[PDB]
Amino acid sequence: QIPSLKDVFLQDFKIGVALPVRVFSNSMDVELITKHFNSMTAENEMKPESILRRDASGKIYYDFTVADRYIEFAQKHGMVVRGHTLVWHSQTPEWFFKDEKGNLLSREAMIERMREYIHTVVGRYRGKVYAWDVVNEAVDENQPDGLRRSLWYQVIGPDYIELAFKFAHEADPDALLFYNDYNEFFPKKRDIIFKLVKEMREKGVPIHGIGMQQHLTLADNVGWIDIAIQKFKTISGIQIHITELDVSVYKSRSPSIIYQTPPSEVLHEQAEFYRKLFEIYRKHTDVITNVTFWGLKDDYSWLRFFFGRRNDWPLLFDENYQPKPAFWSVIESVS
Ligand SMILES: CC(C)S[C@@H]1O[C@H](CO)[C@H](O)[C@H](O)[C@H]1O
Repeated sequence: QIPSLKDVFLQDFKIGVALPVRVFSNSMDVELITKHFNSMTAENEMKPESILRRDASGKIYYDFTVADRYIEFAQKHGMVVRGHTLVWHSQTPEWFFKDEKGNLLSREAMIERMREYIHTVVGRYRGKVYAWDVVNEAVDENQPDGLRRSLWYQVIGPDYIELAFKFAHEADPDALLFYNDYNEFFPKKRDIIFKLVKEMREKGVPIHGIGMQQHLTLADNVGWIDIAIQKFKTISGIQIHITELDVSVYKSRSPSIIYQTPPSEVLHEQAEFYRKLFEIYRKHTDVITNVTFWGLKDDYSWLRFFFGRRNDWPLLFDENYQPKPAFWSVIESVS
């Protein structure tokens, strides 16, 4: 009786959701997923720490038993999959950068290890995962060259980013390859992301897309997001995915006032925020091809623990699978 998000936006972009693997054996989760979403991301199950293993010898092997379940589900229900993520400073074990004795690998050895990782993961899902977050969160505006000093930078160096895109494009030449980041609409970080992606495109690096995470709060200025998308879309042939959208009911990451249940006026403010947001996304439908929400429903949200244990209601569906005020205001950005 209520309308399907994917159908309402069928002319505009894919509507996606980030999922932990347990949802596939919960009939009520499966009902909400298949009604509303034609795209899915693994919330954690395709990150390097979720696939990388060592045996007793210290030899590296890959466990795809959980990741394969996402492709199986997607094929059964006619959904596309965003692969998240190949190269990241986070959720990657420290031993991946080291030999049997805990010394840093040589640049040559780590380039080889990166190549094998990307060829194995992207190669296994060739033709089945239409888009990859190849590199995640490489930008740090506090550094002279604007690049985070992770183990990737320390062990390989600043070309680790373009090498990751090269290897992913070799493993699946048909995949759309994304650079993904957060605070992507803050002016200093936005300008560094623009410059990184534009320069890589100009020297023929196979990057096809910017992933804008859109981890937002009610304090955020949607005007800044409009401006960021205007800047990014001036890069010839780039498309944009909104990769991890959520809207915290809080106005910072450490609120002094925490809600047990959300005030009506706070759900209404969130509904108006999501309305303005989807107006800006539709305005940029020429460049935006996928909008993915970081969680199926409010009680599954990472925002209930990652910044401290608290209730938050950041999504379009509540704890009882029911549409929120924001659901209706998002639908009405079209209807
Ligand atoms: C899907 C999430 C884990 S991405 C998330 O972005 C955040 C920004 O608020 C953090 O800085 C973390 O680096 C990252 O885990």
